Amino acid sequence: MNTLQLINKNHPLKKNQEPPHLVLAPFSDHDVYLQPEVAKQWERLVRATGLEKDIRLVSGYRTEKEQRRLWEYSLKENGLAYTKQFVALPGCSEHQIGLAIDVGLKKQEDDDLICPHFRDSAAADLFMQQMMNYGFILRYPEDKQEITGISYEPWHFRYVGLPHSQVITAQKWTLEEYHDYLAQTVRQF
Amino acid sequence: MNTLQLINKNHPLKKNQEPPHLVLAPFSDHDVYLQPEVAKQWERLVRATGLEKDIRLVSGYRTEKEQRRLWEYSLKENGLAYTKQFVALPGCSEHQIGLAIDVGLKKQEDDDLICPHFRDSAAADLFMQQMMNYGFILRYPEDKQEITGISYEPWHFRYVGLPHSQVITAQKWTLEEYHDYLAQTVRQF
Ligand SMILES: [Cl-]
Ligand SMILES: [Cl-]
Ligand SMILES: [Cl-]
Ligand SMILES: [Cl-]
Ligand SMILES: [Cl-]
Ligand SMILES: [Cl-]
Ligand SMILES: [Zn+2]
Ligand SMILES: [Zn+2]
Repeated sequence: MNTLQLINKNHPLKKNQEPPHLVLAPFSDHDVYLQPEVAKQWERLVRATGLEKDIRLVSGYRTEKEQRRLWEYSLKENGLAYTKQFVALPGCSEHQIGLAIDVGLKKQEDDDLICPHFRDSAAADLFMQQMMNYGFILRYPEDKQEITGISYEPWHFRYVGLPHSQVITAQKWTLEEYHDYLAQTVRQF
Repeated sequence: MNTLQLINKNHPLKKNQEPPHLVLAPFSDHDVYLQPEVAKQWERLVRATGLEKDIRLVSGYRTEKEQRRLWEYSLKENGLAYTKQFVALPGCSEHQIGLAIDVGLKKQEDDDLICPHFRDSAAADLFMQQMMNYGFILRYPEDKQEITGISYEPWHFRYVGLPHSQVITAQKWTLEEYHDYLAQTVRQF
C-alpha cells in the first residue's frame, strides 16, 4: 500500500492491482468502506474537531464496475460535460483504492448526488483547518483543473499520510505537483 | 437470473454465482447500485407515491467482502447477539445479488446504518401500501423470526417482481413460505 500512488486519467490503475484491505468507516448513515489506516485517521479527525454532528462520510471505496455504473449514469442524466468535470473515468478513480473520501454537510439537504455540498459552512472551514493534520489533502483545488484534469471539488479528500498531507497543503500543491517535486528533488542527489 | 432466489443462512449464495447486472439507482444521497429491473421499479414506486423528497435508498448492492466487513464492524460495535439479529452472514445476504434495498427517511440525520429508521411516518405508511405493486416485499416481518432467522426489519425490502410481491404481501408470507407454497403446489400436479 503506497499512500502516495498517483491515480488519474494519465495514470490508470493496473488491472492486476490487489484490492485494498477494507474496513467499514464510522460517521456515516450508510455503509462506507475505506482502507483501515484511512478509516482510523478519518475517525480521529472527526473526533478531534468535534464535527460528529455537522459532517458525514458520503462515499469511500468503489469498485471499477461501480465507477463505470456511476460514469454511465452521470453521462446519461447530466451529459458528458458535467460528467467529465466531476466523475473520474473507470480505472482512474482513487476511490478504487480506498484512499479517497467524499464528505458532506449533515443539516445540508437537497444534495447533488455527484457533488455533495461541502461549502459555505463553519464546519467545512474547521475541517479544512485540520484535515491535513490527519493525513488528508484537498484532492482537486479550485485553480488546478489543468493539472488534475478534474474540476474544483471541495468535498473530495485524498489520504496520503503524514507529513505528506502537511507538506502538500502548506504549499497549496496537488498530488500531481507533489510527484513532480519529488522527481525534481531526487535528481539533485 | 431468478428474481425469486432464496438466499439465507440455510441457502447461501453459490460460489459459482454470476455477479448481477448493475445500474446506479436514483433517490439516494450517495451512490447505490441495484440490478437494472430493481432500480427501474424502485424509481417507478418513488415517483408513483410522490415520495421523492421524503424517502431515500440507504443501501443496495454489497460485495461479499463488504458484507464481511459490515458484519465485522457490527460485531465490534454492537456485539454478536445484536449482529446476528440484524445482519445476514457473509455469503447469505440478498444485498449481494442486488435485489435488496434498505430504505430510510430523507430528513434524518444520525440515522443508523444497521437499522435505518422506517416506522411511524406518513411516508413509510404510504410506501407500505404501494411497494408490493412494484415488485417489492417486506423481507423480514415481525413474528416471522423463527422462519426467516432474522429479526423484524421495517426498512428492508426484497425485489421479487409481479405478481409474486402482491401474492406474498396479501398472504402476509415470507419468501421462505412462498417457496414452500410453490413446492407444495407443484406436487398437486
Ligand atoms: Cl477487504
Ligand atoms: Cl462490483
Ligand atoms: Cl469519481
Ligand atoms: Cl430456510
Ligand atoms: Cl451491468
Ligand atoms: Cl444483511
Ligand atoms: Zn470523490
Ligand atoms: Zn438490508
